[PDB]
Parts: sequence; C-alpha cells; structure tokens
Amino acid sequence: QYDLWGDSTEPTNEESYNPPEEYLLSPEEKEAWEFIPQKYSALRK
Amino acid sequence: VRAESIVAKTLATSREKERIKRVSILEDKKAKNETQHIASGKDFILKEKTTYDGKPALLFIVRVRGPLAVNIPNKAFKILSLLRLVETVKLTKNVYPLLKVIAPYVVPSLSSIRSLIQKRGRIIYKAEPHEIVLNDNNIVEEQLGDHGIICVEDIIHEIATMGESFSVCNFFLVSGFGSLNRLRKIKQREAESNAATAPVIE
Amino acid sequence: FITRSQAVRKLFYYAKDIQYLMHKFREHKTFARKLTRALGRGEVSSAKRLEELDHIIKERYPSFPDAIRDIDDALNMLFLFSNLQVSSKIINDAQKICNQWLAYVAKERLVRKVFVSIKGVYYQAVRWLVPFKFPENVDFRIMLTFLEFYSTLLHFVLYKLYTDLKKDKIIYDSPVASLFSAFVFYVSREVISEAAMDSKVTHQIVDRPVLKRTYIQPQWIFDCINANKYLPGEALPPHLSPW
Amino acid sequence: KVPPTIAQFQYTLDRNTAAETFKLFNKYRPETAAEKKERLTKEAAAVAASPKPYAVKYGLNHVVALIENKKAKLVLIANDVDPIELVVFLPALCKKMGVPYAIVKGKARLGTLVNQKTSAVAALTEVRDEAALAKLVSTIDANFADKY
Amino acid sequence: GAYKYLEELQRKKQSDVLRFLQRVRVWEYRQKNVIHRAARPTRPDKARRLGYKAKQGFVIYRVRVRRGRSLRATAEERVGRRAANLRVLNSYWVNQDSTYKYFEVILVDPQHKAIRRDARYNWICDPVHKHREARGLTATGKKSRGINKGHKFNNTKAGRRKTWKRQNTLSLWRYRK
RNA sequence: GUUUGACCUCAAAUCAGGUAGGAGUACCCGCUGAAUAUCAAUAAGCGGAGGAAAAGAAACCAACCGGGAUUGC
RNA sequence: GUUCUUUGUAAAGUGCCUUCGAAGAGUCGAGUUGUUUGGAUGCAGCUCUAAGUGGGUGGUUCCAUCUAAAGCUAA
RNA sequence: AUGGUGAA
Repeated sequence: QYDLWGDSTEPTNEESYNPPEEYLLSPEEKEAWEFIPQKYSALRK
Repeated sequence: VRAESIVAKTLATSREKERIKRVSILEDKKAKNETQHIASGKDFILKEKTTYDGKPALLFIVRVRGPLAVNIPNKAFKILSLLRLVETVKLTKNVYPLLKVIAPYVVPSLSSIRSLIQKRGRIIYKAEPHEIVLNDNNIVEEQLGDHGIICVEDIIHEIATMGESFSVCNFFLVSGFGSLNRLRKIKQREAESNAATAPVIE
Repeated sequence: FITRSQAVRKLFYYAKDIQYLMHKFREHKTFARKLTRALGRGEVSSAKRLEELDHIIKERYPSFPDAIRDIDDALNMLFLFSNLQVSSKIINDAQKICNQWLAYVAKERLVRKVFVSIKGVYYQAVRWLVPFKFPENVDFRIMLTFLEFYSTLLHFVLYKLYTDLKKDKIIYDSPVASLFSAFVFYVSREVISEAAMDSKVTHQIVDRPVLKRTYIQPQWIFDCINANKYLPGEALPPHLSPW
Repeated sequence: KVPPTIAQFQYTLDRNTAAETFKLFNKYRPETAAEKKERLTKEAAAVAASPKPYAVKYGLNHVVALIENKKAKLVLIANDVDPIELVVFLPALCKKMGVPYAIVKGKARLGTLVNQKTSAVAALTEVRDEAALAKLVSTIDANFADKY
Repeated sequence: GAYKYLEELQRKKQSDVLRFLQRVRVWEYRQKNVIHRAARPTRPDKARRLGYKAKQGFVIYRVRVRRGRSLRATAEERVGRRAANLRVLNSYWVNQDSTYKYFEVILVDPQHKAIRRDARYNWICDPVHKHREARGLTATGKKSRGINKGHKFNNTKAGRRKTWKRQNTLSLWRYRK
C-alpha cells in the first residue's frame, strides 16, 4: 500500500505433451527410470 | 450412558416424526387438489418467501448434519441412501414431497459450479471402489464418451445447461480441535441456528 | 564456528554475522493461554474482546528488481496453491493474487515464451508456471509459511506494478504483442467464450474431431510465440521447448 | 476422624445436580467489567424506565449480609477455603435460618462463573424461571440434607 | 457481617474445632522456613481490625520463634531485619505448641505508589517511622514499655530513662530561687 | 477423557519499576549491662530515627459547688 | 485583584417527626518464676483462662469516672 | 569493671 523501496542502488526438459518419439523413453528403459515425456493426441488428451 | 441422552433422542425423534407426518399428509391432500381442509393449497420456498414455480429448477444440495438429537427416521434413511447424501433428479413435482421430508437435514453460478466439479472430481472406476480424481479426460471418453461427453468440460456444460449429462453423470460421479478452534466453532454456531406448512428453507 | 543447532538454540554459520541478528511471534503465544483462560471462565465476551512481513521484505529485497531472484519460487507456490489443511480463505486469496497478476500481465502483454508441458503450462515474462485446472491427488506448515511470505512480497510487487462486476459469477514490443493483434479469437468448449453461453471474430478455436471463423488450434499460437500447419484434426508439430 | 463440625465437607452435591446448579447459575452471570463499561458508554452516548438487573451474589460479606435476612434462597459454599473458619459456621447459619445450602467442590470452580479467579460462596436472591429454581432447591435438599 | 462470627468463634480458643485447626496449621508450617511470605492472613478479622487491607502494598509474613525481649518483639525485629524495605505495622498471634510459638505480622511497603498516594496509609512513608519495632513503637513494644495513663504507670508513663534524667538534673536559673 | 481446561502452591530471568546495609552520633527510642542495701536502669557494648525524638487526645486525675490531649518550668 | 470554568435531578449542615442502633480473646484476669521501683505497681518464661444493661480504677449497702486489649497528629 | 591488642 506504500512505496517501501523507491529509487535504490541495491528451465524445462522437453517434457512436452506431443514430443518426438525419440524423447519418449522406451517401455524397457522405464523400469530403469524408476517425469517422462509422453505422446498425446492433443491438449485435451 | 445416562438416561438423559436416550430420553432426549426419543423426544426429538417423536417431535420430528410428527412434523414429517403432517408434511406428508399435507402433500398427499394437496395432490388431490382438495383445498378445503389444509392451511395452504399452493407451494412456497424460502431463500425471503418465494413461490415454488413448477419449473424443474436445479440447485446444489448441502448437508447440515442435524438436528443431532433427532434420530433419522426410516423414510429419511431411505431417501438419503437413494441420494447417497447420508455421509456428512431435479426439483420436480414428484421429487418435492421427498425433498421436503429431508429438508431439516439438508439446505449457484458458473463460477461456483465449474470450480466444484473440477475440484471434487469423483469418478467411479475399477480395485472396484476407486473414486480418486478426474485423472484424464480419456477416462470420461472411454466410460462416458458414448453419450457425447469428450471431456469433463462437457459434463460441466451439460450440468449448467439443460442437457442429458446432468442426469447421466449421477452414475459416473473451523473443522479442527484444540482451544484455538473452539471460539470459531462457537461463533459459527450462531449461524448454524420449521413448521410443516412453512416454505422450504434454503 | 557456531553450529546451526547451537546458534538456533542461543537465538554452520559465521558468528560475526549471526550474533547481531538475535534482535510479535513470541508474544503471540500469550494469546493461546488467554483464550484457554477465557474458555475456562465459561464466558465468550472476554474471548471476543481479546480477539478484537514488510520489515523482512526490504532486507531480503532492498530493491524491486531483487525480487526477481525469488519470484520464480514465489509464483510457483502461489499458482500451486491457487489450484489446490490450508483454509479455504487462504486458497481464495492465493487465487485472487494470481488472477490479478495475470490481468496485469495481459494489460501490458509482457509475455515472450510459452511451453505447454505435462507438469504445466510454462510461461515467460521472468519464467513462471501454473498447473492444470484439475484436482491434485507433507508438512503443510512450511508450505503455509512460504505461501504467506510470497503473498506478502507479491502484494508489494503488484502495488508497485499498478502504480507504475457480473463476470465474477461466470469465471509492438515483441512478436507476441505484434502478432495476433486485432485477431479476435473465438474459443469453443475446449475474445468470446462459449462457456459463457451456459460475428466479428476472424478465427475460431476448436479441437474436437467434428466441427461445422477460421478453424485454428492453440498450437499455432504457441509455435508463433515460440493455420499453416494447425488445421483441426491434423497432426501438430513436435512442439519443442523454446529454451 | 475429626470433630463433627469438621468433615461436614467432603460430602457434596452429586455430579448431575451440581452440573444442573452450575447451568442455572450461569444464566445470571453478573455483567463483567468490559460489558458494564461498554454498556455505560453506549448509554452515555445515547444521552449525549429501567428494570432491576439480576445477578448472582458472591461476596462473602455481602452474602452473609443477605443471609440471616431470609432473602437468600440457595447458597453455594466452597469446601477448599484455606481459612476454614470462614465457612465452618455458614452451613449452621443457613440451617438455623432455614436457607437451603449446597457444598460444591472447588472455590476456583465457584469463582469461574462470577468473573472472579476464586469465590468462597455464591447465593441467589432474585430470579427471572422460579419453577426451575424451586425444583433445583428441592433436588438439592433431598440429595444432600436428607442424606447427610 | 461475618467478621463478628469469626471473632466469636475465635473467642473459644480451646474448642475442639480450633484445636484441630491449630494442630493442622502448626504441622503444615513446620515444613516451611522459619520466615516466609504468607499469601493471605489466616485470621482476617484480626488483621482487618489491626489496620490491614487487601490492596497492593501490604505483605503478610509468618515467623517462628523459639519458646522460652518478648517473643512478639523478637518476631517483629526478625521480620524487620529481613524485610528492610518494608515497615512493620502490627502483628498477632496465630498458633502455639510445646516447642514453638507462631505469630503473623503484616507489613506495608512505603515504596509502592498505592501506599504513597493513600491518604489513610501514606503516614508510614515518613522517615521517622523507619524500623518501628527497633524503637519499640509497635503495639507490643509500647505495651512492653509500660506506656499508659494512671498511677500504675507513673514511673513509666513516657520514658523510664527520661524521668531518671529529669530527677537527676540540677536546674539553676539566672536568679537563684 | 490411555485427553483438555480453572485455579492454588513452588522455582527460575544478566526481566521492567523499586527499596535495604554503611557513615555521623551532643539530644532521642529499644536491648543488654559492672567495678542482698549503696555508687546503678550510671560507665562500657549492640541495634533504630529526626531536626528535634518519644508521648499525645484517658478502661485519666479526684471524692470535690469537680477538672478534661501530650510536653516543659 | 485579575480570567476561564462550573451542573449533577452532586455533596453537606440546621430544627422537627419517624424506624433502627456494631464496640480490638491466648486478650483481661489469677498462679508461679526472673527483673525494676524509695512506688507495692509495672516489665518478662510458662499451666489455666474471663463477660456484655459487660469490663477497669477508688470508700463506706453500694456511689464517682472512663470504655483497654489498633493507629496518625505541628506547638 | 567495660571494650580491644598481640602472643601456640
């Protein structure tokens, strides 16, 4: 509610919903993974 | 346990049973349209007093959890079990006589309805009793997409609108202790606090 | 050097910069015992009568630009609580703060990058994140204190930003601002909104397989910020992170 | 094993009747300092015809002044008063005057209902509810005087 | 008032009820220090008639003195020495047995602003009242001094030493009589 | 209630606001106190105050047609 | 003297009529033992312990005078 | 006699 300062002198990891199939981890490697990029039809799904 | 509790329970049950009996008799007589031995032949609803229009309006239902001293009667038990409202349809002419009975035990806009639907998010799913969350829209499509529901937003829209998912979804969908929490509960008790012929209290 | 536990009890850290730092939270404890006394007395009027961080913000952030260092976590927590034993009033206040911040951002349109992700829809002004409008399936006391501090900071931040009603019932500088200007969009159930129903628009947004106001998908806007290849029903591009 | 005038305490009203008496007394809680101050300020502001107020009598000297006048109808006596001589004679005085008396454990409990930390005795003279007071007096008599 | 009942009850000192009270209280005090702070007097009527008032500034002390310079005088002196910042006003007996005799003494603090602003008690704040028990100005001290009117106190009406000095002096005027 | 509160009691804090020692001592007050009557309620000793201290407004003095705080001559 | 304030159905006094009308307990007192007095008084360890038209001090049936067991107060 | 001094 007031100016307590005034003038003074003092990232993602490609986890998209529709990423390239290479980014998506394979099912076999998902066991070793124990967030992952996944493929989805669209934003609503 | 002292006899006072059971005595109060019996007295409250008798009083509320008589109150429900008068309401049922009045409704039955009104159904016959013989407005010659009843105080009020028409219907009313209280927000102020408002006339009960025949339009099947849909409004949210809330649980009041009481009167506690009144042991729930068999009719109220069955009504709550059918509506699964025991845990703490529409306003049609055939639903009002049953809603009025459970009136003492119970009591919007798009902003409230959308938030409530998207926050509660009950979804019956197969263990068998799973009801965790609105996990994915694809679940609705698989279980309910055949009715024209591609996502939960369709259910929300059809509930707000006079659609069919409003009815279909029925088969698919201070509170503390300690000294600090006693004063707030005592204050809320004032807001926490019924004639048969009187209008329904909302 | 004084150990963390020893320093906390006295009040690894440098003693020189901690000893001087020893100087209402402690006094508030008396309210609990006063309330207990009032409850014991059996009368509530005295309880009602008894019932009836700016300083830390300045030292942590002596200047407004310094707030950007922690604004990331502040906005993260605020948006997480906006969609989440936290009291309903706290959730409402957190949601209101986020809505006001978004409204101010839209007023200036100071947005440069966006990225829809599984975790949530990322944004850049400074980067911030918000989760989806779905229910979220730990000691919340730490979370509550962090939310309180971040809300106190954001109050002053919003005051500075602003210095420099039936809708409630329903709810040049960059290519983002330069592009889409005057392009009034129409959004379907998935600017005018169809949800309010419960034309001058040049484009229409819909993702359903079946459709009847050019039909465009939000992926077009996302990629342009980060209908050439976004006609309804067609496969969207990989949607790679701009960063 | 003590003189009969002593050990008249340790025999007290039962839990149910004691709770009923406390509930009845809580109705006539005297206006605390804050309530009286705010009410007087409101009256002064309004000024800037009245009914007699009703409240419990708790002052030992004031109660004893009311006692022996036969005005007091029911008197509560604490059994843990350190100067026991202050209350050894009170039951006998009440018996001689025919005023029903009830011994309630805890001077602190007695005082908690009169906005005071402790209160040796409490007595009622006026009532709002007379049937309830008469029933409570009869119950207290039948449960205390006819038994002990 | 009830204080009349208290006085009448205390009149029958050898009553079995007062005997029990005294033997309980002496045993209770036997487990406490010789001199200790008393929360409130055990004889409210006596203290009230002695000038004690239940207000901020008054202090009640219980002191134990060996049986067999009177015992009350010794108790007053001890409490004054221990309570250097307080003034002894009066004291009263509270218990006795075969080994010890107990007295209660009430003290007023002249430093407390309540006493200083008390028109009925600010007199004790004068420096001339310092250590009243030391000079035997208390009730017990005056009684032991023989200060009183009548033939029974002619030799000790006011000052046993003063009369000796007066009767030993040789008054000589400028013009011899 | 295999709990939570009213007090009461007892301890502690480099807590806030206060006071006490001791010095002087002719006079004052109290205690003690010598060289069975006499030096003697003196000498000496200890404790407690002020400019004065103590006492002071009678369970008094009197046996009168009564006087009416204490103190000094 | 000079100047502002009072106030609030506020506090006292005078004469009359009327209804009521409290009083310092281990204290007084007696006993004994130490102490003082030219006084036989008082002081002091301890057994007991008093009454309210009552109690203390004085004499020829008692009559005269006060109300102790709390305290303050300049000359 | 009163009060102190040092001295095994």
